Amino acid sequence: FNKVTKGLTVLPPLLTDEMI
Amino acid sequence: NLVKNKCVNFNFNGLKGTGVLTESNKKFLPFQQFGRDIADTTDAVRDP
Repeated sequence: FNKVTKGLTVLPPLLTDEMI
Repeated sequence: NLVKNKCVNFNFNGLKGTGVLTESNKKFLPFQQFGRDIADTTDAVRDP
C-alpha cells in the first residue's frame, strides 16, 4: 500500500481489501 | 454570498467548479490561489 501510488469514475471492488 | 457544505456550481473569479465546499486544514497564502492533485482536479480555492 505504501509503495503503490471530475469525469472520472472508480467503482469500488466487489471484493474490498478486507474480504480479499 | 457563498455556501458551506452545500454543493453548487461555484465561480470563484472565473473558476467554475462543482462539488461540496469543506474547510481545509492545509493553508497556503491567499494569493496562492489553487492547487491540483495527482488526478489534476482542483483541491481548494480562496474567495475575495
